[PDB]
Amino acid sequence: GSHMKLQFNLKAYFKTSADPTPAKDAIAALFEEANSTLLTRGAPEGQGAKVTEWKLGEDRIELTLQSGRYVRVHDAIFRLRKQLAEALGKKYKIGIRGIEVESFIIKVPADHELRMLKVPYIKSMENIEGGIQLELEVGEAEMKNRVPDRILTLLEEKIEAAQYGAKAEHWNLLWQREPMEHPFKEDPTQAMMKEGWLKRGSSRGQWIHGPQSARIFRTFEKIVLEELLEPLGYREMIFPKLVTWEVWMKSGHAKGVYPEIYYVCPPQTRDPDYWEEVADYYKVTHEVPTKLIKEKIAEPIGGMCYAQCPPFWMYVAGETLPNEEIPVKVFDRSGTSHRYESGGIHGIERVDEFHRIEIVWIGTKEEVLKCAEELHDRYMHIFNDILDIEWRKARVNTVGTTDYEACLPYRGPDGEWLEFQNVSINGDKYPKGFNVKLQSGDELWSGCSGVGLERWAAVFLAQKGLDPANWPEEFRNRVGEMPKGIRFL
Amino acid sequence: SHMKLQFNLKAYFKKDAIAALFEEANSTLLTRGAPEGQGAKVTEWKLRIELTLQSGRYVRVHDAIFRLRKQLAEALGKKYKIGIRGIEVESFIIKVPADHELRMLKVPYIKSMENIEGGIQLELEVGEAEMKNRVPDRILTLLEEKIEAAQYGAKAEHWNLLWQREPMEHPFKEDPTQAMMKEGWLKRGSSRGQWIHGPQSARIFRTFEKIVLEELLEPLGYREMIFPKLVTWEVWMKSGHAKGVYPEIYYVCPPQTRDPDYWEEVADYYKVTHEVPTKLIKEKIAEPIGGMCYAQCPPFWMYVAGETLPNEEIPVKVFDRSGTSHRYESGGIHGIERVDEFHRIEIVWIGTKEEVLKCAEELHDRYMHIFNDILDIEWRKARVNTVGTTDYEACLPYRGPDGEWLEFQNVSINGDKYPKGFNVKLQSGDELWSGCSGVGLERWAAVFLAQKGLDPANWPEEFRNRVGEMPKGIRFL
Ligand SMILES: Nc1ncnc2c1ncn2[C@@H]1O[C@H](COP(=O)(O)OP(=O)(O)OP(=O)(O)O)[C@@H](O)[C@H]1O
Ligand SMILES: Nc1ncnc2c1ncn2[C@@H]1O[C@H](COP(=O)(O)OP(=O)(O)OP(=O)(O)O)[C@@H](O)[C@H]1O
Ligand SMILES: [Cl-]
Ligand SMILES: [Cl-]
Ligand SMILES: [Mg+2]
Ligand SMILES: [Mg+2]
Ligand SMILES: [Zn+2]
Ligand SMILES: [Zn+2]
Repeated sequence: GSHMKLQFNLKAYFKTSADPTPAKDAIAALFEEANSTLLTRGAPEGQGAKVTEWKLGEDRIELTLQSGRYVRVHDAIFRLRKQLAEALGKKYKIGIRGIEVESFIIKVPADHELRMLKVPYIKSMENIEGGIQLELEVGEAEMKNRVPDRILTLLEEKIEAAQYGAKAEHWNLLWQREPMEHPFKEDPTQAMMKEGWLKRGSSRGQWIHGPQSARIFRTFEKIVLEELLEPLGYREMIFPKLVTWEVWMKSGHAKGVYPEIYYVCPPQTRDPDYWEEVADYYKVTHEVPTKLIKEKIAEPIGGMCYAQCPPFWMYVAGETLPNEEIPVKVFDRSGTSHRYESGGIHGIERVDEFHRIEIVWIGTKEEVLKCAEELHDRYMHIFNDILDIEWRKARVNTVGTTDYEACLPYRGPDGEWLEFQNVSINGDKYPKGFNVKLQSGDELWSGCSGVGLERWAAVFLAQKGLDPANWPEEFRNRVGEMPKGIRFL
Repeated sequence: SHMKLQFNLKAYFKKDAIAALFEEANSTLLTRGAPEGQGAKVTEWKLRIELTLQSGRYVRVHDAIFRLRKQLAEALGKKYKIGIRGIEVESFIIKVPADHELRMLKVPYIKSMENIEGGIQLELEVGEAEMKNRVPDRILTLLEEKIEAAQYGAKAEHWNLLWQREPMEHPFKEDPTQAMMKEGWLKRGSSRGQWIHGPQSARIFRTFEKIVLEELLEPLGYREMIFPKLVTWEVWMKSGHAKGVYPEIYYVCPPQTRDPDYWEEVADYYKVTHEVPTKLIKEKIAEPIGGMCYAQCPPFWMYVAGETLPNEEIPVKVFDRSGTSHRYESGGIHGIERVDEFHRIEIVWIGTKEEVLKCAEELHDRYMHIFNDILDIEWRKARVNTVGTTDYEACLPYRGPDGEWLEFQNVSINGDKYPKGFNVKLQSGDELWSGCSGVGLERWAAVFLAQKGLDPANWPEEFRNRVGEMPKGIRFL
């Protein structure tokens, strides 16, 4: 780690209506008092902002302002603006207009070099002793909007990622089941195809489930409702599946979800005449003109459901919950989630279109941890007593994700286990993101948990096979009489 | 005006024996197929052996050049040691009769289009491979369909009443969507025509679903499946939706790559400005691969595509209720009666013509029982030979005495459309037909709640028993 000081350097001048040369005695007096009083507020001892030099023009008052991480220059300059206005407006009869930036320099500690990228408002970048120096192309509007703080946070993220969070996974085992005998060793996806349970859909990593596979999905759903959601007092809601930029901005997904989303674009207009060229092209060529269509669709409005819970938060956005209403415990099972997974075909263990029950809870810190614990107890009961599967759980501070993993015997003794279930304590992230308050003024937390039916199927069928005679009695009772598939010649 | 359909072509293949060949061709060879001597004929002869042929409707000019491809290969093959490589076109012009001055259109393989005296003249950019693939045939057909539209084609949808329930007293008069918003049943989602359903509204949705399952799907022996929701061009081409569904689709584009370096510029832009760069994102996404679920049943048909069903397997009777349908609706602001994202149970059956018709009647019987006995709504049905759609309509009191009724349910007989489009055959060789019927939960809710209100005390006994105790919503300060 580099110990170099985080430092902000600002060279700027204030716009004046006329030339305030005579008011020099008052101007110099306020700057010295600012350095000992005003610019010190909100900073630890001797870490306040400093005006290092000052000079005058015939319509401008310039300064060089310096700061560390506290009372930053883009914050301190507006403090000096409001003081200089009141001190010179009443007696000296002179008005201060806008702020003009001449140079904005941030110095940030870093161990390694960074490849410079196209980032808005960053003029140039250069390596210096102990870190990185940024030159900013920023005016007063951008300073008021706190652009420098966002640029700093971005560079700090890039610095951390280049050195620290490089390990693919850091993994912490919490609980593991006693190993079981595994007499079934087929890839469940291949067995399901051979025995007429399902077929590949037209789209990438997409499946069509025949009656046999659908029955399995429905039984897992029934188990989650009856063994978890009902006894724990969860209430069904319907969350939207088309997710807008607004939602992902508030959830934080707009910070990097881009490589994995299926994007959605509305038509630019519903006017048939606008689309006639597309229809005509297809009727003549028997080909869909995708290049033309891309020109005729609007810019993306967002994408298809990715994490499932974010669009729910528009229901509580901007609202205050009464203390009587928490914990809010809800779930949704109203449709499909879409993710652009890695290249290479997979089985149902890794699809581009999946079906998940998303479980969401909101309350105080303690109510959220308690709710998480309730969920873990119910999941353990399900996996041990009903599905009777071999499994473990691992934790990827109480904020974070607990992952459930299970072995797939077709992958061999040294095969990688499959993540099939998770429980996430999200802290204040979502309440803060969507501006959801609690009546008592206590901090609101939330958690979520997603049951991916494909992953449960991949695990259960990999371990138990497709023959009901060899399934746990408790699972068999819930399935009922298996339906027949559609037989082909 | 009234012109005669005319084909005109100038091309070459890349002296005494060839001279008598074209005198015979205009009287013997290029005459067969024409009823009253309308066959193809050459007017300009040039020796690269250039031709200029003319034709009407029958014995078309593009077919005429391959007849001479046969004759010149025989009359010069062993005779003068000549072997033709191919044909290249210098000119192709079609003159089509038309009523009115027809709008300017961009169409593939059409170089230029213009209005003339009798109708429309149009030049083509076609080679030999293009006229082998019948491009001029498809261009002609398209333009004729537009000419008939400019002469007759007007905006109309058929209607013929079959059954209407006797008028009922309608004590509840609120727009159910407004009442629902007022009483905390639901809220608008971020997206256009999109709703988030609170526990009270979700309960209603799940009650209708329960009724359909228990009163209709189970007794009739329907088996649940899961149909894909992301629909590709392949599916819509086979289903016929690729002919004109474009104005209503929510298009889906994958990223051009998963490479995070490729997306860094987008993420960095957002982190600094707090504005997602939608213009840049559009350049970085691929061309659309299709769109979100529109009719719901088309993606199922990939399950049976190319297959032959044993006669023991029919009728095939399946349903799906695994997700959302998306549609870009016209007008502006609507309630839940007309949304861009809805939830439907799609019911599909496949069998012989007779079984498909039988299955439809079975469904009509169950819907009638549901709407009369359980929901107790005021409703009607109307037909829109055996192939077609039966629409169920219901009055919404808030719309007034003269209010237009709401379509809330349909049963469609699709004929052989889907088996043909997806190449599904029966073992016995008898024609497969199919039908489908979609239960829209939003629509059922708009009808039921506009007629019965939001207070469970005013709901029919049969509905209240299936609902159970209504959940409370989430209350805000
Ligand atoms: N591609 C997928 N196919 C099927 N189910 C999925 C997929 N991605 C996620 N899920 C389901 O959603 C749940 C929550 O999503 P999450 O983002 O935690 O998955 P993940 O951590 O990316 O798992 P993995 O890394 O194994 O894909 C998962 O536990 C899983 O059940
Ligand atoms: N905008 C909408 N909002 C809510 N529900 C809708 C909407 N559009 C359609 N539905 C539901 O879907 C059902 C069928 O719709 P439609 O008549 O368009 O047939 P389709 O099969 O979806 O389309 P197509 O006939 O092109 O195959 C309707 O009866 C209604 O229940
Ligand atoms: Cl999402
Ligand atoms: Cl569809
Ligand atoms: Mg994933
Ligand atoms: Mg996880
Ligand atoms: Zn979540
Ligand atoms: Zn349909």
